[PDB]
Amino acid sequence: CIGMIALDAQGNLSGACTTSGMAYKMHGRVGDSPIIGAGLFVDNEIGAATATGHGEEVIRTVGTHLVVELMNQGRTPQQACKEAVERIVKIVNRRGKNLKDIQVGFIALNKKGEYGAYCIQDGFNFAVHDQKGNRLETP
Amino acid sequence: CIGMIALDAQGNLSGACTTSGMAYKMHGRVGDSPIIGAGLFVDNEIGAATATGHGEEVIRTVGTHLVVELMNQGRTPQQACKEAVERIVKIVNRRGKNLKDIQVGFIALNKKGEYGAYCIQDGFNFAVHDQKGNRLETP
Amino acid sequence: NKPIVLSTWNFGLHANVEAWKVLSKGGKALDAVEKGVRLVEDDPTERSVGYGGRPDRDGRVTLDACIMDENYNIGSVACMEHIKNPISVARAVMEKTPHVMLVGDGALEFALSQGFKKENLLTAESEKEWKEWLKT
Amino acid sequence: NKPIVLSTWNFGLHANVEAWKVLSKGGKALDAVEKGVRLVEDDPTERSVGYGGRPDRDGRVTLDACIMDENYNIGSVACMEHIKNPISVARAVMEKTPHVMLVGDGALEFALSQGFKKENLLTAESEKEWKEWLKT
Repeated sequence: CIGMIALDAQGNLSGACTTSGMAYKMHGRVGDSPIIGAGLFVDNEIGAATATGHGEEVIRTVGTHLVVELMNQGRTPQQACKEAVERIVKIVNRRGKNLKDIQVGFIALNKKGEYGAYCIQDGFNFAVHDQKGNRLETP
Repeated sequence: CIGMIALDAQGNLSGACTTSGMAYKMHGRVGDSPIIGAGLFVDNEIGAATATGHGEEVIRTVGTHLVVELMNQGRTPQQACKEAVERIVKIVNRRGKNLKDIQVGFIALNKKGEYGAYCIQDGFNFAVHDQKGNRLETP
Repeated sequence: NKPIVLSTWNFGLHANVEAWKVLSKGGKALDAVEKGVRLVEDDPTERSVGYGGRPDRDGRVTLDACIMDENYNIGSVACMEHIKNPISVARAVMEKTPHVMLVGDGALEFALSQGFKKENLLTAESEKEWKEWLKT
Repeated sequence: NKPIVLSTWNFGLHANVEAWKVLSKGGKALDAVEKGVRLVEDDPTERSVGYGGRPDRDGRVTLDACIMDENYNIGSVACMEHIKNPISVARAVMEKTPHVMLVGDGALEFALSQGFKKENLLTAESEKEWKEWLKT
């Protein structure tokens, strides 16, 4: 899985997400990466987000559509990503599952070119490239 | 496509959605009916919704997850369905498309057993069955 | 106001009668919505769902379905051939696998492993109209 | 603050260099993100995307991808085999069909009709580890 979202010089957003999925998955298994609203969601009036993690868990929470509606509601890309993760933690616990077994992260971008990211578990990084160059950051 | 959502006597929600696709679709075409942000979304703390219409258009707008987040923001099932449709009308306009060529409808239910529905175009009905009886209503 | 069922279209009235047999007896909403939509999948005359569904371009009936319960458990199948009740195969994806969505051959392989029996879902009426469309 | 690209994980740094060749020249974000992720699909040592991707339990490499532009146009393929670049086939679903998502055989049929070439995406390394997992 790699997800990528960008704001161009005209100020338009777009995103792409592609994967070979979970290794040794059942035949015919599909994760979050080809699902609009789960692996990727872009609204040019608000912003965009891509997800990382257990495909199943991102589908179950329609993760990336949630992050963008949270930026629509007025959250910064950072705040939207954190609040979206915090909602998913509450759901993992309501399902009596152990958070150590679930990983979901989001990176997000709005129309001003502000960005942000957050995850359930530590250890994921994302790359940011603007006019300060290309850098690896940690959510 | 038939979508069905219910609140039981314990006060719990669930939903189901099933279809043969668009008649004479390309081999392998998938619409909104198997996609959890699009054809069906259920959150037991808030409510549930199922969609009707052109599969493509419900996927593009992650329709049913939008209706439920609108009830999470305090709209009645009716208001959430109408506001969700109104947002989709604005999007087919920005895509330079003719609304007469687009059909999308939602039916919704919240935790209190209140329900509602709305569509882009006339002509769709939905069936409601509670303790007062079964009935066909028009959004 | 509970229990309450809502479904889409005019055929949702008789699907609702079926769902209500579960709900009026204090049954689970999950069981009620599965039973409700299965009625329409079973009916060869309702040609937008299940058995009797109009095929794709090349003549195949491929079905899509998903189910979601009261605590974020989800199951889904898409473009599955030969199984009359995709909603039950989706319930089985939800309950019997660690996955949430199976498509194509892989969804049918799993259905057959769960004891669903392969059937011919193209009715004579649907082959006929398909061929009429191929002419047009 | 534009143009700006973000992608997931460490292999995202070098995918971003590729996306930036389009963006620094005033190119479309759609073209930039397609080019960015294609770099990783192309790379056999990138084991979780495209060509070096670890297979499913039956040793079949099946890829999933989707793309979305600035005006709600969307394209998607899932559980598609043998095509190295699923993001371009998803862009073609978006641009060349009335549909938005194609899966399985039907997604490969369409890719081949659009001139994409059939390829073996299972590297020797991935067959090896798969067989090691079958033992375990």
